[PDB]
Amino acid sequence: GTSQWLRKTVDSAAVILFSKTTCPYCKKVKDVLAEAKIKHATIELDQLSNGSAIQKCLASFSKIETVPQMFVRGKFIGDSQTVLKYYSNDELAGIVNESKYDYDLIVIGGGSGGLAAGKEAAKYGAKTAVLDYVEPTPIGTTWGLGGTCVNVGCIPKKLMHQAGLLSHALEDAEHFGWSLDRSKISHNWSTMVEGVQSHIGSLNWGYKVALRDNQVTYLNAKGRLISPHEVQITDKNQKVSTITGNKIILATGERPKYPEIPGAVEYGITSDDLFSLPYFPGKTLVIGASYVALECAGFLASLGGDVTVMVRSILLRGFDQQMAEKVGDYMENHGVKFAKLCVPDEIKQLKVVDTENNKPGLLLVKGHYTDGKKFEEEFETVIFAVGREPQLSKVLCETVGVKLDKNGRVVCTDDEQTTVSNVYAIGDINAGKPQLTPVAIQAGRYLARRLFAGATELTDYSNVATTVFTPLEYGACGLSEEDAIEKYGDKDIEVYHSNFKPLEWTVAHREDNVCYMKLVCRKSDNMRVLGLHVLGPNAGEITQGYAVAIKMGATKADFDRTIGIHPTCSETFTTLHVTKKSGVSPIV
Amino acid sequence: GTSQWLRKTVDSAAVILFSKTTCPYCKKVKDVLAEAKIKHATIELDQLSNGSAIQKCLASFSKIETVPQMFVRGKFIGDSQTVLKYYSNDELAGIVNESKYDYDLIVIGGGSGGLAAGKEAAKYGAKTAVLDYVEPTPIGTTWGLGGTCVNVGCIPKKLMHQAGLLSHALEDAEHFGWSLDRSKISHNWSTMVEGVQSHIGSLNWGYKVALRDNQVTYLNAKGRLISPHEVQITDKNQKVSTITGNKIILATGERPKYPEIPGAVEYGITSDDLFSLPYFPGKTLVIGASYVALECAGFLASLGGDVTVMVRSILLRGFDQQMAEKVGDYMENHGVKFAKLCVPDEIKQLKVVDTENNKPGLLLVKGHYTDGKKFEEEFETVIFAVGREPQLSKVLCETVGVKLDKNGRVVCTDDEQTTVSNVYAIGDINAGKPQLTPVAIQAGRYLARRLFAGATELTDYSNVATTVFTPLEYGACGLSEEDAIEKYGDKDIEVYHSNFKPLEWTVAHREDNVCYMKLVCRKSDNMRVLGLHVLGPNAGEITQGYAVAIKMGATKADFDRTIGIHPTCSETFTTLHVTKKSGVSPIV
Ligand SMILES: Cc1cc2nc3c(=O)[nH]c(=O)nc-3n(C[C@H](O)[C@H](O)[C@H](O)COP(=O)(O)OP(=O)(O)OC[C@H]3O[C@@H](n4cnc5c(N)ncnc54)[C@H](O)[C@@H]3O)c2cc1C
Ligand SMILES: Cc1cc2nc3c(=O)[nH]c(=O)nc-3n(C[C@H](O)[C@H](O)[C@H](O)COP(=O)(O)OP(=O)(O)OC[C@H]3O[C@@H](n4cnc5c(N)ncnc54)[C@H](O)[C@@H]3O)c2cc1C
Ligand SMILES: Nc1cccc2nsnc12
Ligand SMILES: Nc1cccc2nsnc12
Ligand SMILES: [Ca+2]
Ligand SMILES: [Ca+2]
Repeated sequence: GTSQWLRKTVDSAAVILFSKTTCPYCKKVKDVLAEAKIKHATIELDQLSNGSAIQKCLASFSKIETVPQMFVRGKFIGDSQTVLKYYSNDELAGIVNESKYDYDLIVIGGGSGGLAAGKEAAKYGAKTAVLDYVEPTPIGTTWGLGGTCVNVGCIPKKLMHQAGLLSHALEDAEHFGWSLDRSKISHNWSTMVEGVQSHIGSLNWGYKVALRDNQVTYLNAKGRLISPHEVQITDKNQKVSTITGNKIILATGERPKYPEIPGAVEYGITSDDLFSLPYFPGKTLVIGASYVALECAGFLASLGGDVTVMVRSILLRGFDQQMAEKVGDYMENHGVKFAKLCVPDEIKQLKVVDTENNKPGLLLVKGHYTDGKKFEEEFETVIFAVGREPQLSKVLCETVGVKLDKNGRVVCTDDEQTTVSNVYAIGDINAGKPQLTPVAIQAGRYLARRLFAGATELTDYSNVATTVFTPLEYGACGLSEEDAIEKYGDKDIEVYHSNFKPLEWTVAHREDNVCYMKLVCRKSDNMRVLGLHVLGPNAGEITQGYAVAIKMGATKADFDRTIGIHPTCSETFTTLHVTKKSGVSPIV
Repeated sequence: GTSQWLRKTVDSAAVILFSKTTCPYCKKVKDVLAEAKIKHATIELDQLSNGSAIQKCLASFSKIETVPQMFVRGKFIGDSQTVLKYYSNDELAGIVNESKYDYDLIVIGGGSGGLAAGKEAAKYGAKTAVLDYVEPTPIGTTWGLGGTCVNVGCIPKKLMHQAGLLSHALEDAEHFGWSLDRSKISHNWSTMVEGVQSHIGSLNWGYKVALRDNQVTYLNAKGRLISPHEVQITDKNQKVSTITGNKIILATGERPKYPEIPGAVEYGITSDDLFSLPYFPGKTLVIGASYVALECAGFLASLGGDVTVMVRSILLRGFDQQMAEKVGDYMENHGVKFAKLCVPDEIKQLKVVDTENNKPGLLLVKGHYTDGKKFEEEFETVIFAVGREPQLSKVLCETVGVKLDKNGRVVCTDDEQTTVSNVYAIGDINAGKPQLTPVAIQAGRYLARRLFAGATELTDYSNVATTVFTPLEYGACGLSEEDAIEKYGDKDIEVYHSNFKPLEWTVAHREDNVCYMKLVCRKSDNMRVLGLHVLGPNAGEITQGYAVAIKMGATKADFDRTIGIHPTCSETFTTLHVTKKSGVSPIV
């Protein structure tokens, strides 16, 4: 197995140095390369269990078993002497720059995963190009470098969430003694958007600067893979050209879906438009029930908006449905209206958006409930959050041979490789993976290390924790209760649960027995924690640390013998004792 | 070893039933006892690895090997038949109530640990009495049932912390778009104290109700242990009497120390007085540098007070000193003044406290710096936070034989047993243990299970996580960096660290590169995480979950292969890569 790994490492690395820590000639090579600003991977064989066997198999490539050994793009360059020879003769730059391709790596997509991968690859000497282009939304919205999370996802989403949370902080401030009349305080949408967009701009810029500092080429151009190693780029000026790369990383992400009803594209918006909307949405209808729909509905309501969510069937399909209902119940009790069991039929325009005064238009939404009653109501803004989809036909020529699944996502091995061996896919377009920013980052960085630094560490996609930033946040790690029962049988599942009340909520006169947490455990596996679920403030901060313990195979006993930090919400996980089987009430 | 455990279990349990799940006569006994409202412990032998050997050793007590077997206070009562005989003959109440002592358990101290222990003991049929008395502070401050945390510690402390945090929420609200002028908002101390004291009152009451519902006798009387089994109680009316108990739990906690300088007792206050103070402290001097001192100084400043902390030498002695300095630096940059290397010499009174208008007095504090310069400044309130101490001479007659250490704390075995075999100590008075509310609760509950339900689980006092609720919170679990280097040598310690910025702080224009986290790891033990440290918002929520993973022996690799939740502060722990050895800057 070692021989197989070395052959792949040598073929793939752009510039790699085989060396040892306790080695003088190696350090001489290292310091030379550093002075010439030649980045490279390094593998200290003395720090590997199979080092000596690798040092021996190396001779199959270099005809020698000594260190240091320096390779460039699959070719042995030389020992200490031959490198200094190339250096003193000022032939070294041309040697390390010699390639069949323009780049060692072309990243198509400048998002969470693509930027992470490209940055990490350049760290090890890979000549890297990052392509990013943002196809405007139907109304013309566009944005800068960074992807969905940075521009029209997590970042603006959580900042607007924060602005909504401050609403309740303003309410709580009175009970804690602050001379404040919440009822005389209003929110200015455009002031918030200005600050949100200023921060996004600082990220767009920080990314450009980061790529320049790491000698990464950034091209604001639409990329199209026409052969395994050839990418066709169209720039702002419609100019077409071709660049070649050894490895290709597809990281193009997804975009929001629209329902196929009249008026939807013309008069509605999506999350892509919401976070830079130059006017307050006003009375808003959110169509959909995903975490995007509920998060957006949630903070609009907390900002004082008249918000309605049109729900076709259930909330947060794919999430623990007990928790989903508690999420929705909280929102419905805190200003969010729900048109349940209802779908839209058409969007009719009543007022055009006022560009000059920054005011929304006005729309008539027609729909129908399952009970046959008609839905007809006026809204100033209609937001569709009915899923997202890849658009790889715009990126992949069918002739290249990259296998897509029925949903249009890329079918990959557990090392992100597509059916074209030099082409990989990371992030949301990777079929079957959790569609989250830290997953894409870890996938891209770990892939870059395997390609160009000889690493073997794969990304672990199991038990990836999540948090839905609804008005009351919901964090989760592992299986939902229903999936655990499905997988192992009701008799083999024990569920410990408890309501709780944040100490912060007491003086503030907020609700008993609404915040809630549960551990879904497997009786036959020493009460292994299969899933953790918490509804309450700062649920992301609560949940994160437990994800490490679950990764390690935490049991209920592991939670119990850990001591709580008091007063916190998270400590309740260390004293859970009421089981669902017992029928005892979880209230406190 | 089994025989030893059974002998202790039988001797100690008040009412215990040996049984099996798949047993008909057992359920008959259970249902009888339930109807008669006789609480008891139960041990299903079919759910123990050593069950059959226990069922056999049982005959050494009962002369039989069958189930069910019912014991009362060390005496076999009978099988199914003999119980129903006692029941039908209405002799069963007198049997289970038969004892040499008035109580199976007398808890001296109605605090975190004592109430937890007493409640859990009654759950298994132990006739329990909880004694609580609150010796007034020098100025006459007193409070109700619950202990230090409930009345004059964590609970009011964190609520006032929350009131201080709301100050910055009010500041942040503007940048997030809220039509709010922070500069025109003031804080009303007495309104906050009213709400804080209302919540404490609901806890005082909830505890009384809980003890009544569990048939626990609550005595508001000063307890004094005069012999192993005899407690002398003095009530409000100075009436003296004696009650006897089989097991005794000492849970009397500590009280604040005063420095031996003129004016300190007469004119200063402590935390015991702060949280019900009927007047705003005004310009305040906090003398001390513990987490109490900094927490109290912190929230007073955030409420707009003119606050000074007089620090003799370093901050937070016993905590990681890198983190302590970052804590202090943040406070000094956010309105807290520090009189460094300074001690007090005397407190002179300039104004008496105004009882009628609720206004503080006025004090002249005289002291001196290490450089010889005199300290002389006027303060309206002077708070001493210079440590806490037990007062067991007021509780333990020297003749009983309970060994105390030099500091006056009880020297205990790892099962909380004192040098008097029926007397145990939990909580802050237990020498050498972390002085925290969840430790006392876990100790008391687990002890109660060992005494009266045959449990063997001990409390694990290692790697207990902490959080200091200073204006910028500091959570920690495990070793400080300096202690790890002391214990294993600098060469065997790797420290990964990073600054970070909460997303919430970006639009709010708060500080880059102030929040900070580090993992202190042991190179030779697979990079085992010896200590985790985080300075930032919600640090208690962040830290808790990682305490489980550290309990399980988390390595750095365990943190790395876990995926982050984005956007959170806690996710930064899953991507740490800068080491201290590397000299690379931790900034972002
Ligand atoms: C409202 C919303 C909120 C979200 N909140 C969270 C959250 O809180 N936490 C979390 O973990 N995840 C969240 N997500 C998901 C997160 O944004 C994605 O998982 C993440 O962006 C995926 O990164 P990626 O690299 O796979 O794709 P992307 O980030 O979308 O990057 C793809 C980039 O490639 C561009 N591109 C497309 N085609 C081409 C082409 N031919 N040539 C060049 N460039 C091209 C795209 O325009 C884009 O710029 C949210 C998503 C949405 C819509
Ligand atoms: C300002 C302050 C803030 C704190 N914040 C935190 C925090 O955030 N998180 C945390 O985990 N810990 C915190 N602590 C520590 C926490 O309060 C203690 O660890 C906890 O109270 C210990 O519980 P205990 O049972 O050992 O003692 P206690 O809670 O103090 O209970 C002892 C009870 O017994 C009474 N008593 C004494 N003598 C007698 C007698 N002869 N007869 C009858 N009754 C008697 C006492 O008056 C008292 O009511 C804080 C402490 C202080 C002073
Ligand atoms: N529990 C709930 C609240 C609001 C809308 C819903 N659709 S399904 N379940 C719901
Ligand atoms: N870093 C610090 C800030 C304020 C007071 C201090 N005493 S010691 N170190 C300190
Ligand atoms: Ca616990
Ligand atoms: Ca990670």
